[PDB]
Amino acid sequence: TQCRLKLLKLERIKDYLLMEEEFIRNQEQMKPLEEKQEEERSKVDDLRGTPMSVGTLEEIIDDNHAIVSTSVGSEHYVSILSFVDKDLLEPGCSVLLNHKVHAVIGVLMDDTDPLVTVMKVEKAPQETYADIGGLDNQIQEIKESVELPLTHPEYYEEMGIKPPKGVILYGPPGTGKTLLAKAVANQTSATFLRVVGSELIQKYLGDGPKLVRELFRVAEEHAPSIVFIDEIDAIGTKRYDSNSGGEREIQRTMLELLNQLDGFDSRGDVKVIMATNRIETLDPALIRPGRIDRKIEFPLPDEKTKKRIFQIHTSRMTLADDVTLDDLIMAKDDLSGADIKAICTEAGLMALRERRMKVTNEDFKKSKENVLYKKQEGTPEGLYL
Amino acid sequence: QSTYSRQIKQVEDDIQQLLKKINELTGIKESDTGLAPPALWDLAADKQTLQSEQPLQVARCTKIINADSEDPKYIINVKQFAKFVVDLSDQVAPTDIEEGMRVGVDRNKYQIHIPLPPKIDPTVTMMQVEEKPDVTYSDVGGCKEQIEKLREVVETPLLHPERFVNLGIEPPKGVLLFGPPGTGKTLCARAVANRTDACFIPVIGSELVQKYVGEGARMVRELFEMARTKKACLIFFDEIDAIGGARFDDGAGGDNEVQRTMLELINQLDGFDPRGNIKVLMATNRPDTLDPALMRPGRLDRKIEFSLPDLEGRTHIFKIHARSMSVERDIRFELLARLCPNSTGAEIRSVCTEAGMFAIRARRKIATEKDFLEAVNKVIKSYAKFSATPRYMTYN
Amino acid sequence: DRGVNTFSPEGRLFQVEYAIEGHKLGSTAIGIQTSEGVCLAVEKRITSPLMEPSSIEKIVEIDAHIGCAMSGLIADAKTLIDKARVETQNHWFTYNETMTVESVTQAVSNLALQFGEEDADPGAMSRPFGVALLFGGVDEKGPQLFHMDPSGTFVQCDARAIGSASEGAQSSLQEVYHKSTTLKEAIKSSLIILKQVMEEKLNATNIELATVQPGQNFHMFTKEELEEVIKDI
Amino acid sequence: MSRRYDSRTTIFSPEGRLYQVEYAMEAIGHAGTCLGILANDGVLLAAERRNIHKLLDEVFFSEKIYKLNEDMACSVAGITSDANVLTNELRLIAQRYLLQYQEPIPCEQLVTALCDIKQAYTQFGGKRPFGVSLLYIGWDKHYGFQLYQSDPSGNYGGWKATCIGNNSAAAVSMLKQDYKEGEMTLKSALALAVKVLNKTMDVSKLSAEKVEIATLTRENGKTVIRVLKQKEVEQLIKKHEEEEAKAER
Amino acid sequence: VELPLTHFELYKQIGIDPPRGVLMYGPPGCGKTMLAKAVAHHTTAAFIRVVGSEFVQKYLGEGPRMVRDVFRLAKENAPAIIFIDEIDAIATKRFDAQTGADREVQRILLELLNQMDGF
Amino acid sequence: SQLDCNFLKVVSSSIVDKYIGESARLIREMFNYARDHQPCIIFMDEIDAI
Repeated sequence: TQCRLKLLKLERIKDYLLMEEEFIRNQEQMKPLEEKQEEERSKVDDLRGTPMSVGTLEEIIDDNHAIVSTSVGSEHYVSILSFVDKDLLEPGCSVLLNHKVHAVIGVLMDDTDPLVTVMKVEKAPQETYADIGGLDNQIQEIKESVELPLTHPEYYEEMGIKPPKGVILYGPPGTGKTLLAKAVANQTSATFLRVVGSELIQKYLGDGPKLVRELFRVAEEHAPSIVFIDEIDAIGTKRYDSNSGGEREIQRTMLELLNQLDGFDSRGDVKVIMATNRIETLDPALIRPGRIDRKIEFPLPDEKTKKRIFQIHTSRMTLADDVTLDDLIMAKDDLSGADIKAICTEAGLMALRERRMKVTNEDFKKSKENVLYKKQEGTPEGLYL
Repeated sequence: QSTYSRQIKQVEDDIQQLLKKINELTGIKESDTGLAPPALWDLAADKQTLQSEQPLQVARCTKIINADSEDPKYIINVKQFAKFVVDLSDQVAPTDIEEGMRVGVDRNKYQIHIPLPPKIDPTVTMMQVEEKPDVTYSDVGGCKEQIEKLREVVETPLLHPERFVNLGIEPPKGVLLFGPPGTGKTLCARAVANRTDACFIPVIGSELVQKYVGEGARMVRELFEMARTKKACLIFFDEIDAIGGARFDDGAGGDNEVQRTMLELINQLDGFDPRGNIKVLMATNRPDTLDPALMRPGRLDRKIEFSLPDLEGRTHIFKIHARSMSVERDIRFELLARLCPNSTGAEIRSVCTEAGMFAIRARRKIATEKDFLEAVNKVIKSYAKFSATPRYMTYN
Repeated sequence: DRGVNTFSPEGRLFQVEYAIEGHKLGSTAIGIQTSEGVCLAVEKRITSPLMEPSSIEKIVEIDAHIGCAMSGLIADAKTLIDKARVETQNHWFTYNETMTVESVTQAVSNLALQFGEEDADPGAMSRPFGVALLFGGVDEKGPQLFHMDPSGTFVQCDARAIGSASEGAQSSLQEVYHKSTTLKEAIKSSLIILKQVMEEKLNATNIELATVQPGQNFHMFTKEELEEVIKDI
Repeated sequence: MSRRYDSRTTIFSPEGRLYQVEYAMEAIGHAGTCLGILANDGVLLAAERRNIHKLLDEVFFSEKIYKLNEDMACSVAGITSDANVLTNELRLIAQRYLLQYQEPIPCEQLVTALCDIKQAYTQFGGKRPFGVSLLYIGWDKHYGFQLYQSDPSGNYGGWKATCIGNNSAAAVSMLKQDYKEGEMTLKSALALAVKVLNKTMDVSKLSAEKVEIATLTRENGKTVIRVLKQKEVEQLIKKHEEEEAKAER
Repeated sequence: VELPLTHFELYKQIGIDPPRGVLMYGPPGCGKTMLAKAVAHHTTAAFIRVVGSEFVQKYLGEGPRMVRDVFRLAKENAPAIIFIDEIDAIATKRFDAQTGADREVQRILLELLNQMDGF
Repeated sequence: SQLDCNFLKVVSSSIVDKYIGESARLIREMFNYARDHQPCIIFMDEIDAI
């Protein structure tokens, strides 16, 4: 609190000085730039010809040509002349063409995919590491399997042969499978692409094998990388029609995965991380190793583990030092992560009704008896069963 | 940690905001990307603007029609999707303008300036073929009989068609690959491709079937034609249960999609002209789950056996996997191989690798015999169980 | 349901081919025929040190002179043994001679394939059995070991092993054993393959061994006599 | 074909339980409600008939509550159709046990025996389990006054006040709230019975035509089972007006 | 059908919570369309067969626009009735819309609904 | 055969188009054409898909 504060105040102030110093450089201070670069720009823009019509640079031919596809609608076989070199152009990028007669002027700009924008979500877990404790042994494993062959090459090189190519995170929700993928990805800072399994089965047919191959192929280009496939139970569970359920849809998606991961087309040291809450839906071929390598199983929380699982939920909320953990272990046990989330939410819910804007032991206790009953009730009790 | 997380959250927020302004503002600051060697090229570039032959428009020649009255007529499809008929190149050979060949034609005059390298006629077929690596026999377990037939059938007629003439048969049009999965079939397939110096083109059956059927038909035909241009090639169709599944068509299911794509492939197998020395290799679980209709046995030739490793058989794969790897061991390859039940090759291969991951856990950096012993017990249980559907009731 | 009349174009049932995979997850059984007896070895499957080997067995009596050790799916073995036990005792009153090891194996073999999706009765099934049984006993033709399998075929064998890997456990047994040999060497040969195919290793509460000599009754081994056979693995 | 359908009657479903058993409970919800209440010197059944019609002739005055025996009574909660078969099985069981026993039939004994038939169908025979939960009221010496509840699931329960049929969750609590363990006598209990029926119906307004009330009261040497005539129930409908005040107060 | 054409002043004056579209339903051949037409000859007012057949797709973004056109002409050309026989392909339950043609069918439905609130 | 007038024998496996509602509009154009050039009887063939 007070110990932190002097340094915090200083960091914000160091950053202020940094902002203010930029303004003086762009406006007044020049030495190599001068009036001279201003004129270089004018002279280059007029020769270059504004508007510049966008193209995409697929590949460069060394003889003073390039093969461009103009983005207007009809492609052109241009020359590489005027303010760029063959090597200065880079593949899969957006380039400037002279509008009057198309020769490729150059690459200032890069082209991002339309696909990647939607898929992508930023890397960082909202529950900090070493506070996703509780099955603490398990948390370590993912750091070893996906993160490590990319972070540290030393062990792998001495070990020899093929590295890992995935992990599968499975078992009851609430043991934090999403938080783990995000941690390793954060650390490496490998582009984290994220798609829910339900996107694999949508109304249009063959979208599933299509999305998954494009997603991977994009991961290889933007490599090293982490692909997260969140909650692949949907394949069978969902259908918009007869064609969208059933064997053709289920097979095509599974079949694509098999070729993509270790098969002919392969992948680099790009890892796929799969979250699944049921491996009942998943086959023995995607639970096969060497395209999954170590599988991580989370079991139901143990009596001692349950106290550590409860702490994580309590940390996101307000920090308890007045909750009796024994009462929770005594009342229910060998119930999911999801049950510990259920006790927490219900306490917050009763406090909300009063307009009490805290949770205390009292809110946890009052809600706790109804929640245990409620767990059993969630699955049918019928008339009187 | 509730009070501690807010402090940190605010401090980042402020520093992050300020950054937005600095980045935008600095930019590249009115510089030129080309630098000094392109200055001479600017002067050229201007001459070209005056010129009518620049810019060229890429197109493709769709069809050859003669009613010649100047110099040979060709109909090309422009990428604004207007058809135009153009004529023989200004100085280049007529033998460079062909059907399914790419050509550069003038934007302002529309006559063939220069022909270009061929193929861009399908959009989809170009997408369906993917990257090619090579892995060698060392890396793929076993020197067994099952391994040996793959080479003899694929490598020998394509490498030397001479041998196949001597016997008095043609080099296979078709070749069949069968064996249950998790045996390293794809791995073995990559390994023969390097030796033969026969290009392998990998293909996925899941791309072929699509919502409206017909795309997969044109794709398959175009795909055979491309391969036909290549000499001593293999079209390897991986993971197919479209061109690979059961023969049956429901008539309101995704089964329609399968049946069009299979049906063109039958036409291709025979060919418009035969396919002596061209191999298509197809992977199926076993030949009894493959069509009796797409399988018209004379053309397909040999069926190459691969089978699920035996207890002896897995003893053999495990020495290759271990030897390739860098490992320090005291315990032997046979013991651990007998330790495994009959299941798949894949569990037994993972042991060799898992012993290396236990070494990092153990706080070594290379494996030891105890890591090895630990790996068999966990691995046999893990991969085999906790998988597969819990129903085989009410399916077709 | 999905076809339970399912033939392949080769000319065998898919369902029978599926039946073996179940055996492979289950327990391990070794039967060896010796001139001087039949010894039967079976996995007890320890998993606590509280399970008592004398009180519970998986070497079970068909007759007071005949034993059967079971492998594969446990439920499935029990149904075959209860019909076989009565057939055997009824045989004893009538003939007044012990039942040949072959005679009992033939009866159980009828049950293995008779399945069909519909028209099922107790004599028929909805899916074929995935157990292989080693019926070992001493009769008047001498000590015999007959082997019955999931395909419902009976074969004479002087050594058969079936378990985690059926063919695997039989290949270890092919290397060691020789046809005509002493009781101790046959008992040794049964234990030795057993630990190597399994995940589990040899103990005296890990496995159960009982030996039938000719001129003896079926004896289930005492705590001490089970431990004596462990010294020679 | 028949091999390409599902209904998971004898076959277990992904649930671990059959569809047919769970569905039967839904049919029971939108059909007329039956409750049994305990009194100190008798037991009583009160039921809402399956007839929502405004005109009944009273051809059969058992259209919900049927008196099986001179020692027993039942109610129907569910479909009247599955009840018809069950009613005939009950007149035989109830009298058979009595021929032998010479003692008023135990409420528990009857239900467990019946529940066995309900479960027999769902498990085997390829028949669905009856869409009727039967509410048994009776008296035997070794438990005392009893009420037992029967399900299509083969579940039984020993109760002192319970209700099954429509809006059952509300109904059992409402019987608990007004009537604790051993609190209320037979006459005052008959009133309570109508009061819950007025509130809970498939279709509102409680009338003589819509209700049938049955008493088990032990008379001088015999246990007497009577279904009350429309006239008597009416005196209870005014009593039920008085009862609403009384619960609150 | 008849009352707002003949005398709208009466309609306005009562005060009501108006519905959007009005729905006629029964099994086919029950005379529902027949009758709406029958009244139209008796009233003496224009009729317009407005159906998915009238709507034309061949360029992307032409389909919803056509919906606006029909609505703007109807309001101009009072008294009139727009009658939709089958909204059986103007409105479908599936919109795949990864295809240009499929994407227009969804747009056509959206526009029908928004113009109809005003009408 | 007997009549010998203007005829539209309209195959309905070519009215159909990739876009939706272009095929409907098209059939309509044929009906208008038949009216101009009476007499006409319009034979609709293969209406198991139109």
